[PDB]
Amino acid sequence: SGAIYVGNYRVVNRHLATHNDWANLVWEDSSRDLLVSSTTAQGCDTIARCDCQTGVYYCSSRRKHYPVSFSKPSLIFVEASEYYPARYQSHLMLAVGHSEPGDCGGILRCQHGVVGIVSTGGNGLVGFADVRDLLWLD
Ligand SMILES: NC(=O)[C@H]1CCCN(C(=O)Cc2cncnc2Cl)C1
Ligand SMILES: [Zn+2]
Repeated sequence: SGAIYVGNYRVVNRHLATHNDWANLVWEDSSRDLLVSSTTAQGCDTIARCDCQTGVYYCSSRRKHYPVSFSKPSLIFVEASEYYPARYQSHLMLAVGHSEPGDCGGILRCQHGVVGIVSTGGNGLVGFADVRDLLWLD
């Protein structure tokens, strides 16, 4: 679990969005595993606008933050789950690191701000949904 709170927006993994997120929907994209909903309160976070390929992410299954080197956002094949059929997920960045299903939503940050959130994993890999291209979040 986990979300980004920026301005009057809440960014979550689309597969973990609540009834309230869908009732206050701003934008969603199944191909990216992202959903953005509106909030009444002003958010705590700031978004990176950069091309960093190193950062630190929060791993809830270890209660720890880990440093990572990650690939540029790209189209990556993701196997079927209870939430999606087998498909290509776009704007996804991979890194070597630990992840379990409940780890989705953990923030990845660089020196400039929030880069993205955990969205995939397995076998010593972790995948992050990039949010740096969503300029309208600001
Ligand atoms: N973005 C998706 O399609 C995810 C939907 C939830 C299920 N997905 C996973 O990768 C679950 C997972 C498994 N093992 C280790 N880390 C993780 Cl995060 C895929
Ligand atoms: Zn950066």
